[PDB]
Amino acid sequence: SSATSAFERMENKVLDMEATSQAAGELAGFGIENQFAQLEASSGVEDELAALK
Amino acid sequence: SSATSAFERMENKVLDMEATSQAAGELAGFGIENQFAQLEASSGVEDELAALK
Amino acid sequence: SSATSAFERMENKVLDMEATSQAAGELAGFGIENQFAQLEASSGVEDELAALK
Amino acid sequence: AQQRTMSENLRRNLAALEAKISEAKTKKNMLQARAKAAKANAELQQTLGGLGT
Amino acid sequence: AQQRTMSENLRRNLAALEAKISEAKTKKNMLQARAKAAKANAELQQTLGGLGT
Amino acid sequence: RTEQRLNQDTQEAKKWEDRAKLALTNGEENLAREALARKKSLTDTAAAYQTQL
Amino acid sequence: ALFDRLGRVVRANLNDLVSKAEDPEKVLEQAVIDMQEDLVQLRQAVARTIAEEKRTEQRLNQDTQEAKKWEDRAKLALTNGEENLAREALARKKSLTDTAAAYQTQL
Amino acid sequence: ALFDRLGRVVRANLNDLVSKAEDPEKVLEQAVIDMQEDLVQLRQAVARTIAEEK
Amino acid sequence: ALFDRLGRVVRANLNDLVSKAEDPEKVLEQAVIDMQEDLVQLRQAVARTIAEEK
Amino acid sequence: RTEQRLNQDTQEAKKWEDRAKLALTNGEENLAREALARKKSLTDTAAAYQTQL
Repeated sequence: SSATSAFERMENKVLDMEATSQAAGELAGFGIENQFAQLEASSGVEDELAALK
Repeated sequence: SSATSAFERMENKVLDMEATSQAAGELAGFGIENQFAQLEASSGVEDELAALK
Repeated sequence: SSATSAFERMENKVLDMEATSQAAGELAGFGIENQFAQLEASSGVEDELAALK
Repeated sequence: AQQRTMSENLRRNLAALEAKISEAKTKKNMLQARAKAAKANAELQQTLGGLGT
Repeated sequence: AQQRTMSENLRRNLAALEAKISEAKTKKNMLQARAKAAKANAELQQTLGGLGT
Repeated sequence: RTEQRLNQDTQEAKKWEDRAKLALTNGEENLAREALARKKSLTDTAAAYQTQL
Repeated sequence: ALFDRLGRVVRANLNDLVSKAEDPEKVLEQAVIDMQEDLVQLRQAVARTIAEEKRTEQRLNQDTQEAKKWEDRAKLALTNGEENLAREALARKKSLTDTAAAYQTQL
Repeated sequence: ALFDRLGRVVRANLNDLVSKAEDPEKVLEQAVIDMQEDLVQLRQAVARTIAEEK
Repeated sequence: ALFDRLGRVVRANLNDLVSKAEDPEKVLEQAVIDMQEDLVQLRQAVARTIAEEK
Repeated sequence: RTEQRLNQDTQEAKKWEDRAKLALTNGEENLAREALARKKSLTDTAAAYQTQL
């Protein structure tokens, strides 16, 4: 019932919430890396096009 | 209990309806294909006439 | 009961409606190609008449 | 390591359920189509026949 | 650095969610138009068809 | 009244043939067959009317 | 079946009684109304089954192009050195290939 | 089956009775109105389809 | 187990009855609203994260 | 009314005819074809009115 313990309790609850969100998403259909890689590489070639011109 | 065994029954009940319907067709006599094949051939004679014109 | 599922449900219902309309028409007396071919060819010869003149 | 080993099975467990759901979604649509198709044949057969009564 | 790392997970996923909602919103509009088209078409096939008294 | 109906079928049959000829000239072979099948149907209908007359 | 015979007379007389009310210029005209009603219902049923055949055709093609989009990422990832991402993409492509097959057969 | 035949017989006469009560000028005109009403709705749909297109 | 099956059977029909009562234009639009409402809250969180960052 | 409609249409088909010759001469083929589709339609409708007259 102390502030230190009270603080610690609320903090861990929140960290489990952040995970809850990550997990809940993974199962649902998430990731967002696939596209990111394609955009990164393509953006690469854009820099190349910018340098050419 | 109710579950992957509710489906069981329903899928069977649908299949029984299809099976009964097919049997009814056999037992009444099939006029369908008798009309159809003869109709198509009848047209096929007239393809030559249409082509010639 | 989710938006994604709710959305998907209403979408498929509509696609079956679009088909419902196409089918309902086919049986009723539809097609509208017969005339279209004749108009396309005839419109061809019109372009020819336009080019001549 | 203990949690991660349990977690591997939990990921595999969920995916196995999703596979059954994948089967079920396809089965549903076909069972709806089959039931409707079967009825039209039965309706036609009664319309074709009837007997002296 | 932690703040930037966590705000970077959030901005990426915000960007992903934004696009996915917007896909749905633009589909919502055209799907309504599609629905109206189907509704009008069916009514017309019925009215125009002679398969009625 | 039978005499009115009868003649119509005779000219409707011609309109189908005309499309059958065009379609075969163009390369639209599928459309030609449907037209010929319908023409044969009108020919039977007219015959039946003539006899009835 | 002496009782059955008495009930038979009741049936026979009822059939006759009804056939008195059968007119020679009305029942025929109706018998042909009913047939139009039979036809309309059937058409609608046929159309609603043709509808799902087309609907399956829509779903089917999508899977075929979705499978390509996964491969494209698999190629990129392998070119870059992102080997982990490539496998997940290939596994998903194989899943879509099966889904499309199932749809084609269903079609 | 005689009962069902009785019902059909009754419905038939009723079909004729109301058929007799129609007059062509009115029913024929009324049919065209129906075709027009339906068309207007089909057009609206063409209206939305075009607006989303734009 | 027959009792539980009875309940499932009742719930099924009720699921259909209310499904039948929906109309696509309304439900589809209503879904987009929900997605929008949710997004606004997710943004707010991005708002705080940024402010603490500053 | 039939007389006016028949002629009230023809003359319009003509204007479309002139428009088609200008569209062709100026360099507008796709425009000319459209006007000709419009001409052609008024022409087909005009025959229908002629017989009806």
